[PDB]
Amino acid sequence: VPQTAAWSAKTCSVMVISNLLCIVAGRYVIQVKGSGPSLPLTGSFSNFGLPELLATTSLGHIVGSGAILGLSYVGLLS
Amino acid sequence: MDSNFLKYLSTAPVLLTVWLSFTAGLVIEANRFFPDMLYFPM
Amino acid sequence: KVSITVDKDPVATSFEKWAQPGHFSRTLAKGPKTTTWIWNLHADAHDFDSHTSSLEDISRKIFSAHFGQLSIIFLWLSGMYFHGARFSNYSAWLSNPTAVKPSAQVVWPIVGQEVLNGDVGGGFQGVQITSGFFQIWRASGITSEVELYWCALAGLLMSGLMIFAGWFHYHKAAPKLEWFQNAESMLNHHLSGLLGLGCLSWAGHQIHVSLPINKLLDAGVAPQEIPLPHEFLVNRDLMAQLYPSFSKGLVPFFTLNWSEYSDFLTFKGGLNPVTGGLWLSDTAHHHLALAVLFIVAGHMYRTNWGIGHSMKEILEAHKGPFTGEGHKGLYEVLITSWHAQLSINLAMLGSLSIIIAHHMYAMPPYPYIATDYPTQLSLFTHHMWIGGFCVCGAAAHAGIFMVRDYNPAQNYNNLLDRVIRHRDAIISHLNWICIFLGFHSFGLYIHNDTMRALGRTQDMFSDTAIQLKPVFAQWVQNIHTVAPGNTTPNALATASYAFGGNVVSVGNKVAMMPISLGTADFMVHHIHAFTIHVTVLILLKGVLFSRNSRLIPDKANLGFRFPCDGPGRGGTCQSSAWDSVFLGLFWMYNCISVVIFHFSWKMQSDVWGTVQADNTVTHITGGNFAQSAITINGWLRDFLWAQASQVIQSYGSSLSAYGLIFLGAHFIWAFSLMFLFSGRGYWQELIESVVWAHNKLNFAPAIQPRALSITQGRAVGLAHYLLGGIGTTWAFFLARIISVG
Amino acid sequence: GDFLVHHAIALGLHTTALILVKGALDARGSKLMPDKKDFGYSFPCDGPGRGGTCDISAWDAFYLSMFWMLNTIG
Amino acid sequence: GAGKLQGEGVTAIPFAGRPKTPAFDGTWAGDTGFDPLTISAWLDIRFLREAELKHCRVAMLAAAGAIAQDAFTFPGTVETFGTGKMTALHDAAVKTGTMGQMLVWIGFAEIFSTAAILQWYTDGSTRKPGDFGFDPLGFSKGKDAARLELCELKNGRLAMIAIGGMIHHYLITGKGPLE
Amino acid sequence: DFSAAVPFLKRPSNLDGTLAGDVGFDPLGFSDVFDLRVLREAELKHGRFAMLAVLGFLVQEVYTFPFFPKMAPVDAHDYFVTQGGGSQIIFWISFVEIFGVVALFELIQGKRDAGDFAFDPLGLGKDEATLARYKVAEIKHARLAMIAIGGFIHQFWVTKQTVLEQLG
Ligand code: CLA
Ligand code: CLA
Ligand SMILES: CC1=C(C#C/C(C)=C/C=C/C(C)=C/C=C/C=C(C)/C=C/C=C(C)/C=C/C2=C(C)CCCC2(C)C)C(C)(C)C[C@H](O)C1
Ligand SMILES: CC1=C(C#C/C(C)=C/C=C/C(C)=C/C=C/C=C(C)/C=C/C=C(C)/C=C/C2=C(C)CCCC2(C)C)C(C)(C)C[C@H](O)C1
Ligand SMILES: CC1=C(C/C=C(\C)CCC[C@H](C)CCC[C@H](C)CCCC(C)C)C(=O)c2ccccc2C1=O
Ligand code: SF4
Repeated sequence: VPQTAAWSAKTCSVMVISNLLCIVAGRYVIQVKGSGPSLPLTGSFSNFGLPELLATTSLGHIVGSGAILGLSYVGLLS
Repeated sequence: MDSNFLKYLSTAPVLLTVWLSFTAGLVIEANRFFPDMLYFPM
Repeated sequence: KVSITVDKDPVATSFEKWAQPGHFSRTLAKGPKTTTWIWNLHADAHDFDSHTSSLEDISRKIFSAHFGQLSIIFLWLSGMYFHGARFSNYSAWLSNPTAVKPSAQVVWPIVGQEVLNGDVGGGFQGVQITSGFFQIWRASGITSEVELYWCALAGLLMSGLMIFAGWFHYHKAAPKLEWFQNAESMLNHHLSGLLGLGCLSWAGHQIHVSLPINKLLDAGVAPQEIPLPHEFLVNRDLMAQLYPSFSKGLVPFFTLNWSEYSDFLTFKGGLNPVTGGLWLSDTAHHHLALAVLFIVAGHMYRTNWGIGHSMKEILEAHKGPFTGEGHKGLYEVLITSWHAQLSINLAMLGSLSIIIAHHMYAMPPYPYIATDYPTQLSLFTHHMWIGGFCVCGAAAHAGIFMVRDYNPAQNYNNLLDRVIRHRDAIISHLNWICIFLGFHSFGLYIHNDTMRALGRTQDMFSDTAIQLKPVFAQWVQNIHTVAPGNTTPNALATASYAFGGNVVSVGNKVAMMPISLGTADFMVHHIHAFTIHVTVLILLKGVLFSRNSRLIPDKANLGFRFPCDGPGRGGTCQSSAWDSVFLGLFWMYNCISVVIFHFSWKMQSDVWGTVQADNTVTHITGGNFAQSAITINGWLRDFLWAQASQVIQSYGSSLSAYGLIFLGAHFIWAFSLMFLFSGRGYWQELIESVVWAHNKLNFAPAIQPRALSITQGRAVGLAHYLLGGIGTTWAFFLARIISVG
Repeated sequence: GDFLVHHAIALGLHTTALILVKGALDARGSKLMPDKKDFGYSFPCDGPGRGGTCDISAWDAFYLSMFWMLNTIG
Repeated sequence: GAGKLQGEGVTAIPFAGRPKTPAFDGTWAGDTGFDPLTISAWLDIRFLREAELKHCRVAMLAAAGAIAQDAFTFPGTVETFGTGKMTALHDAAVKTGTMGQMLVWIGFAEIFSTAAILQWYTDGSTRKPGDFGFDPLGFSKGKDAARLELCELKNGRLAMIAIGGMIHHYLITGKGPLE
Repeated sequence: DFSAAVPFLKRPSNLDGTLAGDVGFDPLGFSDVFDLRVLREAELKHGRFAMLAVLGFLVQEVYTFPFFPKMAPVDAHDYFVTQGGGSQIIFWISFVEIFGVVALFELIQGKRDAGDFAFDPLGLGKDEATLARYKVAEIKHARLAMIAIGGFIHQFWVTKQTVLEQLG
């Protein structure tokens, strides 16, 4: 059976980085934006909407779970 | 009762099903109370 | 915008139209001048597309019809559960599943039919059932008739809810066409909600109810002594005895420490040594993973919030140099035609049924289903038939779309147009391949029959002679046998023991053992290929030539279902897509009959049997398939003549019903040939003579009697042919397998 | 058993005779195709008009009796 | 209900500014211009305020109940349930069946709450969010109505965080709210 | 339009207050999809059965006929099922309900008032004022008895004690 390590600073860091990476990528890759306001941010993050934030965080959680499990499998995280 | 519902009940398939179910019940009960009648008793 | 919009009170609930048959149709509302009107009423009852031109009306009718179908299915399920609760031997079967035959039907003692209440076991005599409901309930963790009564109550309540929903959504709040044409939202909700939450709820039920109850049952605890599911739910210590990881809680889940759940979420593989079915602890993990997959898949399409795909964009973007415009127009076709959707969905559902039959036999999923040979055979053949029928219906509704809802203006140089523009190449090549397969699959059997009849047994295509070894299938079997530990490292056993491995035996009887492929298997597989290809030829040829051909340039005007176009051009009989479906249904019957015969003989000769104390297994037929299944005489004698003894010697037993149905199915099959070999003129003239007889007595119906239409005669012939053939096989299979298991 | 098979034979003879006699007597004309003698003995049909006229020939009656004759001799 | 405290003028996050959603017209009470995530642009303000007032009421009642259970225990409970405080008391009352009866009756009330919420969309009810007509003694009947509305929302917001703190303090120290 | 009974719930459209005991209570909207007259007939049949059931429970607890074995009201059900008296009561209730079907059809046709079977043997409802007061009283007592009979039966099942015995 693979190894799944207990919660730790490493797991939290992996999850946070996956979420941030997916947020930035969602900035680059999400073609259509919904119709509403935007979360209070300026510059590149000037049309970041709540649905886009939620979608990017969902994908970030998927990616973080996958990376955590895979790195525990190969033994690197654990 | 609605006359339209009564006409529907008077439609051919409903009447055929009800009449043949009644006939089947008649034969089944006749055979249930007087079974194995291969002949008229004389 | 994906939004809800309905019309309130579009149709008033009243019996006025119940007394006006044919109201839905303009030609039929007038009245029955002839008896053809009666048949037309039923042939056009559910052809909503021919009642009105309103897509909104058609969609509302379809929605409500679906609700009615769901209510009927729920009533069916409630009836099965109630019969299991009241008229069954389920408790005795739980006590001793390997000795008492499952039964949930009892007959009344009227004309001596009480003989059909055979000695199934457990102090109970009824009709042995082959549907697998007992094993379904055992896997679900049901251990009482009270729970089955509650299941029946739930089914009845859901049937009532569904019928009410149908009435409400036709007569009170009917959604609009904009509501119906939400493919993205509907697929999102189906995938995520319906499928994902369904398998998630089932995984929860298995983790909290099925797993511990079945653990104790396999441990040998009495069904009465096993605690109740709510006891398991609220006593985390009791559950933590059977599965020690529940003392850990959900913290591992939310911290991604999922290995803590390996005790009840595992990838063991193989079969449970006690029950002979799949590990319910594997099924729980299977359904949880499927839930995750479906909930993720259901977040792909755009509904209201910008994130997502548009299938129109995807399809229009997928085009290449060999396909011109590619998938352009398909999104519109599929959100404007119910027949195209029905064809796709029927094809997929039938293929799924076939896949399900294969897997459910090789990987018995329920406890004690594998050694219940009648259940296995019955389920396999049943789902094979459902798959074949669904595929033929897919062809029929593809043809209906091509005739009715196909518009060349909207389909220019797209994939559909290009297919129609080279249909001749497709059909000619499929014709050639069908002929080649027919030769090199059946002429091999003929060669063997002639060589065995001439005494040249060394010139045959047999394992003891010229060999045709399915090296590719054997190679795949070897891969799957060696995968555990190598290409599926964290799986303890192979997915199925059919690929190879050790015999699984339950109750001194084989549950699943390796299935070995030789020359006979090569031959039968290539015959399966031949039959599938010929059926495809018939159906695809009809669909492609539905609208026009070199023979009839204007056929869409004649319609999807027309008798002919006259005796001219040499004769234009059966030139419609409907007649293509008719012939393809004949050929589907051929294909599935061969498939189920192959299954029956192969499984009775090389898988199923009783294992002796020597560890050696003696099969029901004992290896006759390897050396007999290579000749048509072998099939006629060693399979049909040999195995028909059980059904022809069933009089005086509880299988006497199977014998009688054998004979009656023969009767109906022969009776079909009267409609299939005949024409309408003869019967119309005979009716003329009979009507003269009636008129001679100063009476005759106001509805003038007419012979069946040409299409209706073909339909009646086909229906009786299929009923007779399938019923003959039904009685034969059930009698044989219930006698020898 | 001989009684029952004899009455089966009676059914077979009578039905074969039915098909053949109907073909012979309706060969010249029926209410569906009242000008059959013009078309002859073994024409294919008269088309899908009038409800459909498949097997409306006396040859078809022969073709249909031959099934029944084979049944009865069987 | 002062436009200076709760109103179109207030801004909780100056670097962002007051949102442009229907919730921040200045008519809805307890408005401090606070919605960084812009949830009120995607969910009905009626639904959100109903949920907020339900949370306010439940958490506020729960906090008062925790303080009461620490100060004074009703006769006949300190023995029947045991001597477990707070969430241990919840477990003991679940075993007693007290919590089960509470849940059944609270669900009976929440069924009618569900009907009230649904009637906003089904039959276009004009019911104010969180308004049930419970003003028996009669306080909303005067000029203090808006003030009372603000006090309700503010005290509920205080109570939610206070009860979170109380429960977590109990989970760590094992002590009740009064420590 | 909010309901008089429930201030925060909108008054059901079909419930206009004309019928007795109508306080605007229909949160689940059965009146919206089903005929209010049929529902009222069901309500009064249920309530009449329940009121007579409550009185029967009490009178059976205190008194039982000399020719019938003495037993708690709930057990008398299973006793009479085998004895055959329950069959007779069921058959005669069914006999009256056959005419109840005709009454229901007439009610749908609008020729009758729900629950109005013209049964005033002692002439106690001759004057209107008293008739309306009596109708409100009947619906109120019907609902209360519907609650109370369930209370009685369930309390017996729990305590295995008749209600009169339990109250002390
Ligand atoms: C750096 C990060 C990281 C690391 C180290 C890993 C490492 C690993 N992941 Mg991965 N993973 C990551 C990120 C990472 N992952 C992320 C971000 C995600 C989210 C998307 C995933 C999601 C993910 C899943 C869902 C799974 C893994 C699995 C695994 C482990 C086994 C995979 C394997 O060898 O399968 C090799 C397998 C094959 C070569 C056979 C594949 C064939 C499958 C069964 C069918 C596909 C056929 C398809 C339908 C048709 C073909 C295409 C057709 C068009 C021709 C491996 C240790 C697997 C695991 O844990 O297994 C125990 C697993 O199931 N990962
Ligand atoms: C999801 C399933 C599905 C749905 C929704 C539809 C829907 C439709 N089909 Mg069908 N169809 C299906 C599956 C489906 N089909 C399958 C699987 C096939 C392949 C066999 C077909 C083949 C097919 C053809 C070839 C045609 C249709 C047509 C139609 C339309 C009208 C049908 C009608 O009026 O029936 C009303 C119902 C009947 C006439 C009853 C038929 C039942 C027969 C008589 C056999 C019943 C036997 C039964 C099982 C009992 C046997 C036991 C015995 C002892 C009594 C309608 C849109 C017609 C159409 O669109 O024409 C323009 C049409 O020509 N369908
Ligand atoms: C009964 C029971 C149990 C239980 C339980 C219970 C009752 C658990 C209750 C838990 C609760 C009420 C938690 C609340 C947490 C509040 C937080 C973290 C607030 C954060 C606010 C922030 C960050 C504000 C930020 C900002 C904002 C927005 C505004 C102002 C600025 C600033 C403050 C900076 C268990 C679980 C023990 C189990 C037992 O078997 C049964
Ligand atoms: C099984 C069986 C039998 C039987 C039987 C029989 C006859 C069983 C009968 C069961 C009955 C009548 C149950 C009634 C339950 C009523 C409830 C829960 C009312 C709740 C009302 C509420 C919450 C009102 C709330 C009220 C509302 C809404 C509005 C006003 C305010 C408020 C107070 C809040 C036997 C005896 C023959 C034995 C045999 O072996 C078979
Ligand atoms: C026998 C036969 C007839 C004559 C058969 C007719 C007219 C059928 C009429 C049968 C009656 C009216 C059906 C009712 C009686 C049945 C015993 C009940 C079963 C049928 C229902 C289930 C629908 C044709 O008209 C015909 C037309 C075209 C091709 C082949 C044939 C054909 O073979
Ligand atoms: S009528 Fe009968 S025979 Fe003549 S063409 Fe049409 S089908 Fe062929």
